[PDB]
Amino acid sequence: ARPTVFRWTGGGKEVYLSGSFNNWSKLPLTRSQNNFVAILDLPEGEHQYKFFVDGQWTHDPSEPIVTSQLGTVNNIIQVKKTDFEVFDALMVDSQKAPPILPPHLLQVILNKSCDPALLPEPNHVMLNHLYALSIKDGVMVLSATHRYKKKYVTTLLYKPI
Amino acid sequence: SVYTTFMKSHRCYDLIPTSSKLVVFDTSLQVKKAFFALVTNGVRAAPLWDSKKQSFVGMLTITDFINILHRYYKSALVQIYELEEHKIETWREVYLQDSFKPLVCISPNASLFDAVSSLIRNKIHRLPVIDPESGNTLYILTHKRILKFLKLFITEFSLEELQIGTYANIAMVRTTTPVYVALGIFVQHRVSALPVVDEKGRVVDIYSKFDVINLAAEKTYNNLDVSVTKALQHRVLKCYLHETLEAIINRLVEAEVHRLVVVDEHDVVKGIVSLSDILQALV
Amino acid sequence: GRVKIGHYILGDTLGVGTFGKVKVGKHELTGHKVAVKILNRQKIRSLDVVGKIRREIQNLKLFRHPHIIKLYQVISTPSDIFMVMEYVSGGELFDYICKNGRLDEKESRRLFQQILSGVDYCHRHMVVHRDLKPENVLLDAHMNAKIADFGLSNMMSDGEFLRTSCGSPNYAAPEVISGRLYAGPEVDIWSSGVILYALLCGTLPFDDDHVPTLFKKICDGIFYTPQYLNPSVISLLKHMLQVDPMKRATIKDIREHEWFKQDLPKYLFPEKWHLGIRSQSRPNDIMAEVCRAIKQLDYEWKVVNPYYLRVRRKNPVTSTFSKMSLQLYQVDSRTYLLDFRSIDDPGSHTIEFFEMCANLIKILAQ
Ligand SMILES: COc1nc(N(C)C)ccc1-c1cc2c(C(=O)O[C@@H]3O[C@H](C(=O)O)[C@@H](O)[C@H](O)[C@H]3O)c[nH]c2cc1Cl
Ligand SMILES: Nc1ncnc2c1ncn2[C@@H]1O[C@H](COP(=O)(O)OP(=O)(O)O)[C@@H](O)[C@H]1O
Ligand SMILES: Nc1ncnc2c1ncn2[C@@H]1O[C@H](COP(=O)(O)O)[C@@H](O)[C@H]1O
Ligand SMILES: Nc1ncnc2c1ncn2[C@@H]1O[C@H](COP(=O)(O)O)[C@@H](O)[C@H]1O
Ligand SMILES: [Cl-]
Ligand SMILES: [Cl-]
Ligand SMILES: [Cl-]
Ligand SMILES: [Cl-]
Repeated sequence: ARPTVFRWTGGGKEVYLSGSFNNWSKLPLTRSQNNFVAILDLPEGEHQYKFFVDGQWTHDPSEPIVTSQLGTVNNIIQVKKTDFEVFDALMVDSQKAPPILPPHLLQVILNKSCDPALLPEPNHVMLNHLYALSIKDGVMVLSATHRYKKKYVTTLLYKPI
Repeated sequence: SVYTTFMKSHRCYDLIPTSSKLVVFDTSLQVKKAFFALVTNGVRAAPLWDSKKQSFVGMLTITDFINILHRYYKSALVQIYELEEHKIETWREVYLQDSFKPLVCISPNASLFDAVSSLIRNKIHRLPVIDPESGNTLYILTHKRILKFLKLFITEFSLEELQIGTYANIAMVRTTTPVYVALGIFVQHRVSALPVVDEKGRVVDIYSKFDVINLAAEKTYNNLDVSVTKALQHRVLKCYLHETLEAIINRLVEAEVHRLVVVDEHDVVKGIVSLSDILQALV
Repeated sequence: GRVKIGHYILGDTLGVGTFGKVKVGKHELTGHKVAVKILNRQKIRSLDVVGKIRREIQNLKLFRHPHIIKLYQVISTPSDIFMVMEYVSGGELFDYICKNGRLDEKESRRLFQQILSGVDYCHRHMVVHRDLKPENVLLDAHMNAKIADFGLSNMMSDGEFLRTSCGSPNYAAPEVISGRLYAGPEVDIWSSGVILYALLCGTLPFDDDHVPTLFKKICDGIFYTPQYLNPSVISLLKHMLQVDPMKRATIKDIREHEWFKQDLPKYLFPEKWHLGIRSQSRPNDIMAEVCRAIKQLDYEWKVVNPYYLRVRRKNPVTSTFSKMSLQLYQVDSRTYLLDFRSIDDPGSHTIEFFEMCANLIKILAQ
């Protein structure tokens, strides 16, 4: 049902994949370079598998194993629902001196006839940054440009100190 | 009902410009500094932020300046001591004593019809557009702007006959009328502009609430003894009753004025048609 | 015994991308050819790029431009992630320029318009494809440009800059080779300028075996203009290859340029303040001064870099949390300024931010 990648990372003249999912029949793996692969649809559940690398039976030591009552050592695979969906798989996967001032922040829209209510369109980079006027007569003037949806608003607050 | 439905559809956000400037005053700010800031920033109205209340309490406009000036003026020989040393809250406590008024505002998502009705319902010209999710004031909706967008849709898709506006008990001033007297009329009548009349009933000029900021700008507010004409020396569209409402709306936006004066065949005042009335009729 | 993903049979490796091999895929029934980028889940988490890939997939899935490689689907397996994309036969634009010489004015102009149309589409969608080179510009059967490696791309976020020096030194902007902060689009314009030079000349404007002299040449902005070059394009190359990002061309400046405008197809385009407070003290003294003042106001915080602070405040009225970011930058060889940035989440958020700043400014220098 869900596609599963089976990759053997080693050398070999002939490599086969035996598993519970194919009644332990020897399936041949195609080689690119030092990797032997096969992608196959698997029913979400528990599956045991082994490799037949050049006349010898083995498991991938880096992959999870299962030792049996009879001493058989096969690799094990738990096919999850989260493994099949991109963003579910990516969510589960995630578990000096000061910088020089960018010249962009020195480019104000307040300083740069027409309407005084209207201002030029700002560069995204200078949005949410606080700008201020020199405290003249014990009153501070603070300003910042913010965007509401597709429009921008430069609010300036006249606040005493 | 044709234009009425159009307003009930379009959101307030559609009228907010791409890049706007908003001036906000903290109530603790000295009121003289506040009016001078309106002038320097080129803004006609500015919302007020109460630091202790952590919310927008109201708005400072030119009416506030007209109210302080008339209420507290003594003469050109004495300073308007209060205007000089009074905070916005100190004055708003006096101005709105027992008669208290809360903040009237609109959401950007709310319709144009919701905003037009809210202007007439509360008897206001400046409406702040506040986003509820952020609590931030974005734009200040004016009659001039709403009637501008509706004029674009009117083009793409008589005055005596329809009878729109106030034509009786009109508040007017003479050429010689002092500024202080005019300010008093603006207070008692609660009107945006006073038409300047000659020796005879004929209209020569118009002194508006706007022309009062020139006193703040030129720092000439301490002398209100000067005539209305003397004050208007720092810088007149008339319509008749035999003109169509669509042509009256067209003439208004073509010059971008807040009202048209109804003059007779001999240039004498008969009534007034304001942007408040046009938008009331189209609701 | 054929390797299959989707219904496409995986074949020859086209190349090795930013985070994995890219192999051809030919459909079982139709014979339709696709390019498949193989991302090993365990390898992408090793060089912690799980977030980078998540974003890369998110962007490329909603893009649709005739000169940007389409990402058809992402097939996920327990072991690996398979990105199925559109295949182009023409291969690298670089190899084309190698085999055949420089492209003629008409040919170069056509291809440049197509490349820039895509670079624009990216920027319009707040995506800046760093590492823009002829090696990453693929050609189809009909000689159409196709932008392809979005491995080193990044998002353009309101109020933030990028630091990562990404592309090939020859195509990298001076600020990128200087490891300085950038907005994003300007560094793509520089790269596009180099691509334009490569198209017209068949060589690189900035190239030297001696790496230090190459880096000097880039930062000096001096490059050779062969005699065959039309002064109007020399004009455009001069505007695009400006060492000063503020003096450098924008897509609009290019769109308006007379050389670019020529034969341009319709289908391509759809038409007394101061920053913060500056203190001449030692950088760490400023950091001690701010921290002692932030706690004095009873504000919470988290120290990111030794010059980056993520501060929070509890509103005594609205009972809402208001957060801002503080960053110290170096202005002169003598002065340093502290920058205040509001971070997006009752009363006004914007005004609450001003009051937060104002308080700290009152207890500080210039
Ligand atoms: C034999 O494999 C294949 N053959 C195919 N054909 C056409 C016969 C088709 C697809 C694959 C394939 C390859 C890989 C893969 C891979 O090649 O990884 C590399 O492994 C190398 C190594 O371990 O030596 C490192 O050097 C190096 O960086 C690293 O990309 C990772 N996950 C994969 C999943 C599949 Cl389905
Ligand atoms: N949103 C508001 N809430 C409460 N009062 C307001 C609001 N906006 C303005 N005011 C008040 O309305 C009165 C009249 O103002 P206004 O009509 O806006 O004057 P102007 O003609 O200069 O635009 C003033 O006293 C002002 O304080
Ligand atoms: N000079 C005036 N005299 C009487 N009413 C007026 C005058 N000017 C405006 N009005 C009325 O006041 C209301 C609000 O208009 P306005 O304040 O001019 O925007 C409307 O009903 C107008 O008709
Ligand atoms: N009916 C009118 N005709 C001509 N100018 C007018 C009229 N009403 C107001 N004004 C002018 O409009 C300005 C006042 O602005 P406002 O109150 O915004 O309309 C002044 O310059 C007045 O002279
Ligand atoms: Cl490669
Ligand atoms: Cl083939
Ligand atoms: Cl093709
Ligand atoms: Cl080349």
